[PDB]
Order: sequence, then structure tokens, then C-alpha cells
Amino acid sequence: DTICIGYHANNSTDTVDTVLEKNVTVTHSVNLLEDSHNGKLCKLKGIAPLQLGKCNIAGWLLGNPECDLLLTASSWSYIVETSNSENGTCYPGDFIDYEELREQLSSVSSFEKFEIFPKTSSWPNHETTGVTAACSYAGASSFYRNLLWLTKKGSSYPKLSKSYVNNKGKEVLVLWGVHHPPTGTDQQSLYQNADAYVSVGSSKYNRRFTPEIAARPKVRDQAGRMNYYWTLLEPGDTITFEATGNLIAPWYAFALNRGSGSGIITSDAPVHDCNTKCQTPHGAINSSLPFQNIHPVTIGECPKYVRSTKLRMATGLRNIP
Amino acid sequence: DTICIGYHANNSTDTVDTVLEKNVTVTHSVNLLEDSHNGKLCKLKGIAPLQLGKCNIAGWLLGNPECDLLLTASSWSYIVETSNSENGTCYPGDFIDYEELREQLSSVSSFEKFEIFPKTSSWPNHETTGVTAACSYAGASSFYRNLLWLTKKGSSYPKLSKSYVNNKGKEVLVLWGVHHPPTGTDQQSLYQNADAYVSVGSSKYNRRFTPEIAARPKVRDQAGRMNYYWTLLEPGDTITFEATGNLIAPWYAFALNRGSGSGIITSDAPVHDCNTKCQTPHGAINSSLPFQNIHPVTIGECPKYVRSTKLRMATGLRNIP
Amino acid sequence: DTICIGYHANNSTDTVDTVLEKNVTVTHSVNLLEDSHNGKLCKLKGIAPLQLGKCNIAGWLLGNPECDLLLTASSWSYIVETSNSENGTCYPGDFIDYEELREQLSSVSSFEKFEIFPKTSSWPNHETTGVTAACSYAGASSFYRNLLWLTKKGSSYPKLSKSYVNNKGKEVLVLWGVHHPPTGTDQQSLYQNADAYVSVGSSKYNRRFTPEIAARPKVRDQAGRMNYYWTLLEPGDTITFEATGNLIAPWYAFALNRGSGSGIITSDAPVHDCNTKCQTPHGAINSSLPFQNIHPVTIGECPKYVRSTKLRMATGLRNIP
Amino acid sequence: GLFGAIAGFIEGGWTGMIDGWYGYHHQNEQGSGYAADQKSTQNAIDGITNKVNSVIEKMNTQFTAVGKEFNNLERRIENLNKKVDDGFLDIWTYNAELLVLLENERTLDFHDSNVRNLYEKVKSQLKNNAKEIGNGCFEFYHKCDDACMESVRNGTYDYPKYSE
Amino acid sequence: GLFGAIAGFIEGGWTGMIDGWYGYHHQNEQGSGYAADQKSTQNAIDGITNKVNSVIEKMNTQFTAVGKEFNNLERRIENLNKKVDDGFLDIWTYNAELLVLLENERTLDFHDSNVRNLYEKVKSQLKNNAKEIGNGCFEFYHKCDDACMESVRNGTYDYPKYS
Amino acid sequence: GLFGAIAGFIEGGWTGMIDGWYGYHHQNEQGSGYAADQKSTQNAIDGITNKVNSVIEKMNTQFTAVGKEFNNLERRIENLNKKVDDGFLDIWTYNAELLVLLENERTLDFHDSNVRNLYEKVKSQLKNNAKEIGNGCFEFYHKCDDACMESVRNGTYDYPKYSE
Ligand SMILES: CC(=O)N[C@@H]1[C@@H](O)[C@H](O[C@@H]2O[C@H](CO[C@]3(C(=O)O)C[C@H](O)[C@@H](NC(C)=O)[C@H]([C@H](O)[C@H](O)CO)O3)[C@H](O)[C@H](O)[C@H]2O)[C@@H](CO)O[C@H]1O
Ligand SMILES: CC(=O)N[C@@H]1[C@@H](O)[C@H](O[C@@H]2O[C@H](CO[C@]3(C(=O)O)C[C@H](O)[C@@H](NC(C)=O)[C@H]([C@H](O)[C@H](O)CO)O3)[C@H](O)[C@H](O)[C@H]2O)[C@@H](CO)O[C@H]1O
Ligand SMILES: CC(=O)N[C@@H]1[C@@H](O)[C@H](O[C@@H]2O[C@H](CO[C@]3(C(=O)O)C[C@H](O)[C@@H](NC(C)=O)[C@H]([C@H](O)[C@H](O)CO)O3)[C@H](O)[C@H](O)[C@H]2O)[C@@H](CO)O[C@H]1O
Ligand SMILES: *[C@@H]1O[C@H](CO)[C@@H](O[C@@H]2O[C@H](CO)[C@@H](O[C@@H]3O[C@H](CO)[C@@H](O)[C@H](O)[C@@H]3O)[C@H](O)[C@H]2NC(C)=O)[C@H](O)[C@H]1NC(C)=O
Ligand SMILES: *[C@@H]1O[C@H](CO)[C@@H](O[C@@H]2O[C@H](CO)[C@@H](O)[C@H](O)[C@H]2NC(C)=O)[C@H](O)[C@H]1NC(C)=O
Ligand SMILES: *[C@@H]1O[C@H](CO)[C@@H](O)[C@H](O)[C@H]1NC(C)=O
Ligand SMILES: *[C@@H]1O[C@H](CO)[C@@H](O)[C@H](O)[C@H]1NC(C)=O
Repeated sequence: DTICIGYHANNSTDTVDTVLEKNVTVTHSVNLLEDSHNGKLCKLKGIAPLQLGKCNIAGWLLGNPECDLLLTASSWSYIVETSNSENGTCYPGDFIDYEELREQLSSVSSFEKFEIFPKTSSWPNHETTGVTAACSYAGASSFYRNLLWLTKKGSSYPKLSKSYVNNKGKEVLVLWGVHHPPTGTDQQSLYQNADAYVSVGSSKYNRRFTPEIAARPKVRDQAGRMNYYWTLLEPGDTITFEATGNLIAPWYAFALNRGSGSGIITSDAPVHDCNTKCQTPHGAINSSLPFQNIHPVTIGECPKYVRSTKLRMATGLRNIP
Repeated sequence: DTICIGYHANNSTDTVDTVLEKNVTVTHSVNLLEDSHNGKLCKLKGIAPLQLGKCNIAGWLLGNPECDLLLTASSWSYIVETSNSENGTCYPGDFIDYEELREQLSSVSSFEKFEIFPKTSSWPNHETTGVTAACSYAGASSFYRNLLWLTKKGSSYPKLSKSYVNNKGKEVLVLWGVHHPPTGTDQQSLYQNADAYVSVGSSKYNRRFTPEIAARPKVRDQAGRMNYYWTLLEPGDTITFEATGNLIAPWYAFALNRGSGSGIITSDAPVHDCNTKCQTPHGAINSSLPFQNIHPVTIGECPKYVRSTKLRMATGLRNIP
Repeated sequence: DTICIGYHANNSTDTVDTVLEKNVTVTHSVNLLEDSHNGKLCKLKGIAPLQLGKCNIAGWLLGNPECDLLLTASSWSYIVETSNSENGTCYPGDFIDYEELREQLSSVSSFEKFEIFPKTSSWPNHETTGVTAACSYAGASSFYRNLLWLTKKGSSYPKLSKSYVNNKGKEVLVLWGVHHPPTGTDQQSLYQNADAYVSVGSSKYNRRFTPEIAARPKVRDQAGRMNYYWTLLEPGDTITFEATGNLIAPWYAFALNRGSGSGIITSDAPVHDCNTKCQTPHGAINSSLPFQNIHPVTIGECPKYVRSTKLRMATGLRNIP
Repeated sequence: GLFGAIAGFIEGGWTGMIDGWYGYHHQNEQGSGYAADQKSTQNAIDGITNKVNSVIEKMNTQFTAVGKEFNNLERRIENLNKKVDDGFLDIWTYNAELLVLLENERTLDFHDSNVRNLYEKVKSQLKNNAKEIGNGCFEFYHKCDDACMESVRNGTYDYPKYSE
Repeated sequence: GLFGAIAGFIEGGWTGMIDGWYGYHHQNEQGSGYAADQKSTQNAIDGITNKVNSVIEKMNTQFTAVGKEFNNLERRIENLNKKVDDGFLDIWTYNAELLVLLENERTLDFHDSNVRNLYEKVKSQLKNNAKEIGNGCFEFYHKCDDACMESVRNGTYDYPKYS
Repeated sequence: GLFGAIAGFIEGGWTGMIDGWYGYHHQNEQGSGYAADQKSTQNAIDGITNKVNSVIEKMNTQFTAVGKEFNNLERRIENLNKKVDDGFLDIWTYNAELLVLLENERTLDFHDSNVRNLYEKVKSQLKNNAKEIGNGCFEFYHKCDDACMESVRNGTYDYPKYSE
């Protein structure tokens, strides 16, 4: 009569590496490395990302006429741009502190557009009709929907002064622009004043802009330039615009409550109603495991990115059938 | 007759965690995690911090009148601000590269204030007496102690030119300001010259300022603004001020030798004569152990901050009484 | 008759540390720590670094007369400056975004200098002969080799307009300057026009510069200043210069394909024809081992820098002869 | 193996034993079969489960947006940002690889230890009432029925019952 | 335990043995009592002390001010700075936790190994001059007085004398 | 040592055995001498070689220029960059130091384990045909020539060839 001491074996083909030996076959093992994704852009924190259609963030904020797609959410957990986000600033120039703004707008809990300076009643002493072929809609010269091009009325551009008080109970993002004619002749033809300036001020913000007149190459067939500026106006504060020329005035602005800690994903992966805690440009991933090799640039609560193709932990023992 | 082999047990209730088993009771153990602090702000490198009291760094440097009782040393190893540091720039405006200045002053060795442009002899043809309700002391209109508000003497503001050569054998920090009236009438009333400018220059620093006259919301009941500027003048170098108006002139400046690698602590904890190698806003901590859970923000040679509530190392063995 | 079980011993004096015991003598061991270097600056990616001789990057780009070792390779993998690189901007002033430019030039391919605005044919209506004692060569007053000082011809400085189209099929780095005389008399003597301006424009660049006439300390005996500017002109783009005065015009420019991910080393170590994968300011090191104590600031594929003086791994066993 | 049992003096494992990691094969007049040792198997399972859970659960994950955008005059801080990401990448890849290599070895050592401890426990109770061949087997010097064989597996084996 | 002694074939510890980690309990005609084994105990102490000091002393840092201040147009570098601080926190927290878990296991193994080694040394000395009970105890086949019991603890036990 | 063989019940090593880490010393009428055990030696070499290569090769490196230049209005980001470099330094120094300390302990344990396993393997095949002296030696109860002891080292030793 005999009794023997022994250990389990099975049909497992699972292999792991050990410090002493490569590719050891074991009876049981577990994966520590998330190597797969769902190929989709999902909701983060139960909230969908902002989708801008044909436009980038600048075109959307300024109201590029090709952004007339009216459906933007009132809130978002991050922002998606694609290979199709082509419509930006249609009138050429610099968007100042653009990256800072994109970062600061990457998540919001409430967002609303409103008319800050109504076109019809705000500017009795100036011409509001300015358009440009550089921003066209339906084959006709047009302009940004959220800005207004002010020019001289009947050979006069008097000093303008316009103030807005923020009663919205949240931040107001105010955008404007400053136009830079290519020549001094164009300056006078538009604004009448060679010495023109733009002043913008609030309790926190103070800045003065003057036209920089230079012979320049045509961009989108425009020798002129427009620089774009913005500030976040606090609840209760006032913002005041003064100009003797060159002001591209706010028409519409945005009231919002900023979130924090989000960003922008650039991906052509399709947006879906799925939920995730971790989003990658390739698609969403499961966040339960400690490590992932899908992508280093992620948004969410995410496993740590590693270059590893395999991290597999032995649980059972050496399989010796 | 018998002899037995065995091991120690005792009354120890000490527990540790192991990879295979939680909460193992052991006979002896040691703590790897510094979990306590002394509730004091102490000396680093044998030198006490700068305490600014009611004032922040801006108020201290400019000489906000509420700062006048601040007793400052010739050296400090770091700077403490408190929840009570409210007295800054009392006349509203921007302090340019403020965070940079704060960083660069966080530790210094030989710090002295001196009169760079004596008030009595530097300005025979300009008024030096300008004050404002915005910087008030004991209920009376006043001004920064280290700057002078220069205005016109008898309807004229002649072009001023003043130079200082740094013979101090160390860096000199020079601060000044530029005033921006709310109206052209104020401009003329103060400086007479609508065409006024301020130019500051040295071997390194070269900058020109012109008044920005615009309607702005009142801050501390001022529609006007003063922007504040600074530069570190190297030994042997010269700085030159020219102005036809709007200059808030240096009166006092600072000679110093900057240290490096320190910072600002924001804490309401009391400063004491104790010594530490690691300082936190909650208090000083022992730097002997490798890890600390007291505070993520430290100054010194410090244990690494961890989220752990317990790191306890077994020394003795399993306690089995 | 006997058989015994035993283990190897030898004459090895090799020691290693263990968690339980220091300085254990073992029969065999291997070094994990690269502690030596070859005292040479070598080629990275099979390409020698740029060596600037007596000059720093600014002096090289502008053509400081004391450089005049004008021959550069068409490519380099990094840049070396030495304790002897003293010759920069010889005429005092500001070099805008200098660090960014140095970074962008740290590695390049297809690099070539070319004459963008030939001195002989480009300026029929202006004098090109301007020199200065501040930039001297062979004991005579001179000027930057890559710029031209344009001054009035026979009491007149007409408005100039000059354009360059980049047909080189790669980026063109264009450098220029703007001169700021110390007096209005100097302004008139040089350029005839008190109202002078310089304008520069391209698809991305837009600026109008105005002379700032002010009292300044003399640097290299110059009360005047020249500010230096640059832009990377994209393939196909045009850059246009207009001036009524004060233009220090481009003469020579550079065409290049910028590389990425490299940097600048400051070292007096001699450059040699050797190859390395890791360069330190002290010299090249073998990159085979995981750790090095030679230097934290490196360029290449480098072992991780550590403070360790010894990392030695036991391979054989405890040596007990 | 470190403890010399698995792929050791016990040459191979048992596909015949489905219900546990460690156990017994018995042979007597009543027949033969496999039985898992429930105590040692479960103790190992608890231990290994705790190891796996520690590696997974000790990882702190907070909401983070890794990405950053820079303009063309921001190259220096853009590369600073890259050095940060790449540096964390180097650290986590290296540490994760070696943690898994080192702990897999320890896990296989652990199983080896458990088999050895089980073998020696059985050896201790049987004493000279059985012969030690090798390959993990004991030949009894008496007849051991299913009740006796159970006492061996239960650790209740009665030595001076069978000293005969 | 890995070496099968502590909580092993030796089921429990001795509160009665105050003066060391490892040792002996003897019983003879003259009486009974506890004695710590000084060599194995002190060697274990030296080893564990080196381990603790290694974990502590290998940590070396330089003077650093962690805090940074950024304005409202500096959000990106502010978040970069945060990514750095938080990344260091994740790495050190994870590594500290696991280092302690793993090394505590090794320390307990070490004690277990030491007890087993002591047991096997005595077994090796006594041979068939004593019987193995299984609780870590040896019953002599001769009489062992305090001088004899001391020789076992000292490693000087004379086998051919009591054969 | 953890397994109690090296500097253990086998007190010292053999300068006389050049050709391997672990092995045998034999003495019979034909003479005496040392022989390395090739199976255990080569297995150890493969294992240790794999460990060293793991520590070296798991390190991943990309081309990096560590240095950055900042002007005198960039002090904050200059110190941020320094905090990154210094932070990586603290992490790699600490981890490299402890990895080497800990894995050297494991390497020496591994050798200890290998000697013990070799010893116990020889013990099992010889059984009572030999006497266990201590210090790792066996005294045969029969005469073992170079051909016989080779079978012991070969693991092919024939027990019921010999008796008494
Ligand atoms: C001030 C002015 O009208 N100047 C004339 C130049 O614009 C013109 O050069 C041609 O201009 C073309 C663009 O014409 C628009 C446009 O952008 O669509 C016409 C718009 O009505 C006008 N908008 C307003 C509010 O005035 C707009 C504007 O003048 C500029 O954008 C200001 O920079 O110009 C196009 O760019 C052609 O390529 C260009 O040659 C010249 C030649 O006719 O005459 C100028 O008087
Ligand atoms: C130049 C002048 O006196 N202008 C008068 C306006 O100041 C005044 O508007 C009121 O001004 C109030 C503040 O008055 C002070 C102050 O800051 O306390 C008075 C100071 O003496 C004066 N300082 C100097 C050197 O002249 C200072 C200064 O004018 C301004 O700071 C310049 O920007 O003003 C306060 O802001 C009130 O809210 C405001 O209505 C108007 C109306 O009475 O009269 C102007 O003559
Ligand atoms: C326009 C002119 O000639 N102005 C005279 C001043 O330059 C001169 O002040 C002295 O100038 C000294 C430097 O002289 C140069 C120079 O940099 O070497 C002479 C150069 O030929 C001239 N360059 C050109 C293109 O004309 C250059 C230039 O004027 C300045 O760089 C303009 O900023 O000046 C030196 O700086 C002395 O320290 C300074 O006193 C005064 C008095 O001699 O006469 C002016 O007519
Ligand atoms: C919105 O974005 C679209 C791009 O998807 C713009 O549409 C068209 O873009 C192409 C270039 O991709 C333009 O081509 C140009 O064609 C002219 C000849 O007409 C040529 O001379 C130029 O060199 C250039 O290649 C095209 O003109 C442009 N269409 C229009 C109507 O301008 C569109 O312009 C963008 N709209 C806005 C409001 O931003
Ligand atoms: C090139 O750099 C050298 C630095 O060595 C400059 O030489 C200095 O020139 C000043 C001004 O003439 C003298 O006062 C110093 O004595 C010189 N120093 C030395 C060490 O010789 C030189 O001026 C620079 N030249 C250019 C064109 O930049
Ligand atoms: C995440 O969800 C569960 C839990 O980890 C897992 O089974 C699943 O495979 C993961 N998702 C994907 C897409 O792999
Ligand atoms: C690095 O040094 C040389 C290169 O000259 C190389 O052969 C060697 O293998 C490397 N060092 C080690 C310890 O392998």
C-alpha cells in the first residue's frame, strides 16, 4: 500500500518569464497589462466630449461661417478634434494665447452663448456691415458670427466706448480682434485715424492694441491680418472697450463654468455613447489593471503607460503534465 | 531528558503587512514613514525665513504703508506668507513678471535697502508729494514708501533724466511704476504732456512706456492704473530713467546676493528659533526616514511624500505566544 | 572510499553588498555602473557636432567679424560651445527668443548659407558702407558679415521695399536688426528721416518697428542699440522689408531642415572623429550598462544617471577558500 | 527549483488531480485515486490572491490629462514635457518588467516550498511505518485502508496503531 | 512559512525565552529552563539591522523647493508641474508600499530559515543518540546533565561518548 | 545562508575545483580528485546569466537631450526642469541601489540552494549503502571505483548492485 505526495498539472499553455528562466509554462496566470481598446471615443465621467464638426476650437469660438453647425453641448468632459477640423480663423492672423484657452476650456459644466453687444443697437456712430471674401458662406462674402467688423461712418470714426457688466453668475469668455491693414492708406480708408488704438480693460485685465502696418504677402488672398484675443471676465466684473479704430468687436460671447484637469484628444476614432474612465486617441481602455501599452497620452484615471508587450503574473505553478 | 529548538514570542501587538498575508502580528517592528511634524516654521540652513505679516511680497518691496513695521533681516532661507498677507499693490494695476521675482527672491544672503534717487535732491522741477486714497494709512491718503509719484511743478513737467551706477558689488533690484490715468484731462492735470513717455535703460534692460488713457472699472475706487516693473541690475552696470510724464520713480532700491533653489511657504504656523532640514507648511519634520505623509509641498532635504498611512517594517518574527 | 559534495572557490577579491551583509567577497561578479568616460566630444548618429570657435551661436548667425570661420557642415547632430565662445552680438542690444532659436538649431540637415540680398545689387538708392568700432576686425571698424547697415545716400533715405520668395524647398532662417540711435541728431545724420520706421512681413510675421531715441549707458562704447530679430520662412512664402530708416538689412541668410530632440553641450573637451551613443560634457561613455555616474546632463541614448559610486552584481558565490 | 521538489525529487505533476494544487495519490486493496490537500492548497490560493491584489490595488490612479499643446516658440518646454512623459515611461516599464520577473520566480519558489513542506509533514507522521522510495512516494509496512489513508491526508495518522 | 519551521513543525513561540530570537528549552534531572542561542540570534540581528539601514540610508535627496507659482495665463506649465509632482507621488507611494510588503515577507522567511537551520544543526550533532519527537524537541537516549545540555547548545556535543 | 549549506554544514569552498561552481570530491583506491557537476553548474549559469541580462536589457532608452537653456525671466521653469532631473535621479539611485542589494542576496541564496539540492540528490540515491559524515561527505559501505562514483555524479548509481 502506497501514498504519494504530488502537485497539480493541467492542459494550460500559459507562459510567464522569470528572472532565472524565460517562457516557463504554468498552470494558472493573470494579466497585469491592458493591451486592448474599444476603438471608440467615449464619454468620460458619464459626459460626452465636445464635437466641433468641420471646425477647430478657434473657428467654433469665433463663429467661422462654416461652423454654423449649431449643436454643441452645454457641457463636456473633454474636446475632440479630428483630421477634418479645418475651419479656424478664416481671416489670417494670430490667435493669442490659443493653447492656454484650449487647455482652460477642455472641460466645462455649463456653457452658453449670448449676445454681449447687439449689432443693431450697440454702434450708432459706426458702420457694422464689414465682410470679407476670406470668410465666405454660400458663395458670398461674410464674417465671423460672434464678432463684428466696425468701420468708419461717413468719413468719421469717433472714439467708441462700450462696457459690459457680467451678471451671468459665472465666467464670461469675451473674444475680440484687432485688424492690421497692409498700408496706411487702407488704415485711413477703413478707420480714418492713422493714430488709432484699441483699449480693453476690466478689474483684472488691462491691454492696449495699436495697428502694426506692414507690406505683407496675401494669405487666403488677404494682405491684411486680424489678431484674436480673449479674457475670462469674472462674475460681477465689468469689461470696457475703447477704440479709435481697428477693433473687431464682440457680438456674441460665452458664459460658462469651467471644470478642471481635462484636455483635447485628436483622433478620427468614432464618438460613441459608451462609458470609460480612461480615454486614448486609439480608443477607450479598461482601467482596472496597473499598466497599459495602448498610448502614453491619455485622459482619465488610467493605468501607467509602459512599452511592455507582455506582463503576466504566475499564480499557479510549473505545469508538468 | 529533552532539548528543544524554538523561537521568541512576546506581548507585542505590532502588526505589519506582507505580500502573502495582511496584518501579521510580529515581535518587533520599525516605522519607515515620518507621520509627525512640530507645528512650527523653522530655520533652514541655520537661517530664519522672511516673515511678511500683513503684506505680500509686492507690498513689502514697493513699500505699501501697512508694511512699515516689518522688521526684515539681511538674509533669509525662504519666505513665509500667511492667510493675512493682504497688503500688496494698493494702487491697482499689473505687477509684471511677479511670480518670477518672487521665485528669484526666495533666498538671499546680504540684503539691504538704500536710497537710489534721493527725494530731496533728485527732482527740483517736479512735485514729489503725490498721494492717493487707494494707498491709505491710519485713515489718511498716502503712497508707497520706496517709490515717488512725480507730477508737474507749476503747469510743466520737464523731461527728466536720471542714472544710477551700481557700485554695491552685488546685484541691485530696482522697482518702478508707470501710471495710466483714466482721462486725458487727468493726464494734463498730472503731467501736462499728452505725448508723455517713460524710457528705462541699462546694459541689459531697455524698455519704453507710454500712457494708456482709457475708461476702466474702478478698483479700490481708482479708474486709473499703475503697472509695476523691475530689473536686477548687475554689479558695475548703469540704469537710466527718462520721462516726460507718468513715471512712478524709484526712491529706494535693494542691493542683494541671491541664493538659489528655495521658495515661498504659505502657512499660518508660528515661526520659531528651531532648526530643521525639511520644512512643510504644517510644520517642520524629521528627515531621517525615507518617506513622509505630512505634506506634498516641502522646502529642504526631505523624505519623499507618499499617500501611505502606514509603512512598517518587520524586524522581529511572527509573534505566536 | 568517500565522495564529498562541495562548491567553487578562487583567488577573487571581488566584493558586493547584500541587503543582509556589506562587503561580501564573491568568486564572480559584474559591474552595472559606467563610471568612466573617454575625455572626448564625439559624433552622435554618425555626425560631428557644430563647433563655433571663438563665437557663440548669436555671433555665428549674425557673422560677428571675430568669428569668420564661416564654414559649417551641411549637418550636425548637436552643438558645442566652449569657455572660449565669447563673441556674440558685438553691437549691443536684445536678441529676441534667443534660447528658442538655439534649441531649434541644435541639430540640422541640408544646412546652407546663401546671399539673400546681394550687397552689390540690392540697394541702389542707399549707402551700404556703415561700420562700427564695436564690431572690429584686424584693428579696423567693421560690421556683421551677414547683415548690412543701410544709411542715407547724399542727404536722402527714400523708402525702400525688398522682398524674398523662398524657393529653396526648405525653411529659410532670416535674421535682421533694427538700430536705435542715442540722439535725434544721429537719427538724422544716419537716415535723414526723424519719422522713420522698419516694417517686416510674411505669411506668419507682422511687425512695424519705430526708432526709440533715448539716453542709455554705453556698452562697448555704444549709447545706441541694435535689436536682432529672426523668423523661419516657410517654403513658398515671401518675406517683405520696408524701411524709411534704421534697418540693419539681411545680407546672408540660412536655408535648413531643422532636426529634433538634440541640444547644446558646453565643454572644453576636445572634439574627435570617434562615434558614441551617449555624450557628456566630460566625454563620451559606453551606453551598454543601465546606470552611469558621469553626468546628469547628457545627449544621446544614455544610461540613467545615478549618484551611486558602486553598483556590482554578484554572479558567482561566496568566496571561501 | 529552490526547494527541490517541483521538477525536483518529485519529477512531474498530476493531471489526474483536478480539485487542488497540492495533494495525494494513494494505492491499496480498495483501489487508488487522487485527493487534493485542501488546507495547503487554500493557504496558497489566499497567499497568491493577496500578492496579485497588492500589485494591482496599490496603484494609485487620479484623473489626469497627460497631453499638452505648445506653439512653435515653445519648443523648449515642449521637450521638457516630453522628457517628463518619457522619464515616467522609462521608470514604469523597467520597474514593471522586473517586478513581474522577480515575483514570478518567488511564486514558483512558493509552490515548490509548499510541496516540500507537505511531503515532509507526511514523512514526519509515518516515520518508520513506511519506506521512503523517492518521487514523493511512501510504501507502508502495513495495510492502509481508506480510513487509514484519510488519517494520513488529515494529519490524524496514528503511528503506534500500525507499528505492528 | 517558506522553511516550514515557524508556525510549522514548531507550532508556537516561547514567551519564556526573553534574551534572544532563537534558542533552546532543556529538561533534565537537574531542572528545566530557556537559553537563547547567541550566535544565530546576533547574526540575525546584524542582518536585519543592515536591511533596515539599507532601506533608510540609500534614500538621499538634495535641497529642493517643490512649490511653484503660475499666473492665469500659465495653466499649461502649471499642469505640467502638477503632472510632475503627482507622478513622483505615484511612483514613490507604489514602490514604498510594495517594497515593505515584499521585504516583510523576506524577513519572516529569514527568521524561519534561521530556526530551521538551528534545528538541523542540533539534529546533525545528536544523530541516533536522541529521538525526534516532531515539535522541534529531541529526547535523549542517555542522560544529559547541564554540562551535556550546554555542549549541545554550544555545538561541542560528543556523540561517540554517549553512543 | 538561507539554505544552510554554503558556509553551512559545508564549511568552505574548493580552490581545487576549477571547472565548475558545484561538484564532487572523490577518494578511492584508484586515487582522489575533483569533478564539477555539469548539470547543476550549467543550470545555475543559465539562470544567473538570465538575471544579469534582465537587469541590463529591460532598461529602455530613447535619444534624449537632457539639458535646456532658460533666460533670467525663466527661473521658474528652469527650476521645474531641475526638479524633474533631480526627481529622476532620486528614483533611479534608490531603486538601483536596492535592486542590487536585494538581488545579490537572492543570488547567494540561489547558490546555497543549488549546493543543498545537489547534496540531497546524492544522499537519496546512495541511501544506507553509505554513511553520512557531515561537511558534505559520504563514506561508502562498499568499494566505489572511478566507474562507480562516476555513476553517482551521473545520477545513474545502482543501489541494489551494492549491499552491506
Ligand atoms: C480698404 C480697402 O478697401 N482696400 C482695397 C483693397 O482691399 C483692395 O485689394 C483687394 O482686396 C481684396 C479683398 O476685398 C475685401 C475682402 O476681404 O473681401 C473687400 C471687403 O469688402 C473689405 N472689407 C471691408 C470691411 O472693408 C476687405 C477689406 O478692405 C480688407 O480685408 C482689409 O484688409 O477687402 C483681395 O484681398 C484682393 O486680393 C486685393 O487685391 C485694393 C485693390 O482693389 O483696393 C483697395 O482700395
Ligand atoms: C488729477 C486729478 O486730481 N483728477 C481728479 C480725479 O481724481 C477725480 O476723480 C476722483 O478721484 C478719486 C481719487 O482722488 C485721488 C486719489 O487717488 O486719492 C486724489 C489724489 O490726490 C490724486 N493724486 C495725484 C498725484 O494727483 C489721485 C489721482 O488724481 C488719480 O489717482 C489719477 O488717476 O486721485 C477717486 O478715484 C474717485 O473715485 C474719483 O471720482 C475727479 C472727480 O472729482 O476730479 C479730477 O480733477
Ligand atoms: C552718425 C554719427 O556719425 N554720429 C556721431 C556719433 O557717432 C559720435 O558719438 C561717438 O560715436 C562713437 C562711435 O562712432 C561710430 C562707431 O560705432 O564706430 C562711428 C561709425 O562710423 C558710426 N556708424 C555709422 C554707420 O555712421 C557709428 C554710429 O554713429 C553709431 O553707432 C550710432 O549709434 O558711430 C562712440 O560711440 C563714442 O562713444 C561717441 O561719443 C558723436 C560725437 O563724436 O558725433 C556724431 O556725429
Ligand atoms: C474652410 O476650410 C476649407 C478647407 O476644407 C476651405 O475651403 C477651400 O480650401 C482650399 C484649400 O484647401 C482653397 O484652395 C484655394 O483655391 C484657390 C483658388 O480658388 C487657390 O488660388 C489657392 O492657392 C488655394 O489653393 C479654397 O479656396 C477654399 N475655399 C474657399 C471658398 O475659400 C474654406 O475656405 C474654409 N472656410 C472658412 C470660412 O474658413
Ligand atoms: C570678441 O570677444 C573678445 C572677448 O575676449 C572681445 O575682446 C574684448 O574686447 C574689449 C573691448 O574692446 C576689451 O576691452 C577686452 O579687453 C577684450 N577682452 C579680451 C579677453 O581680449 C572682442 O571685443 C570681441 N569682438 C567682437 C567683434 O565681438
Ligand atoms: C474591462 O471590463 C472588464 C473588467 O476588467 C474586462 O473583462 C474587459 O475585458 C475590459 N474591457 C475590455 C474592452 O477589454
Ligand atoms: C561598455 O564598454 C565596452 C565598450 O568599449 C563594451 O565592450 C562593454 O561590454 C561595456 N561594458 C560592460 C560592463 O559590458
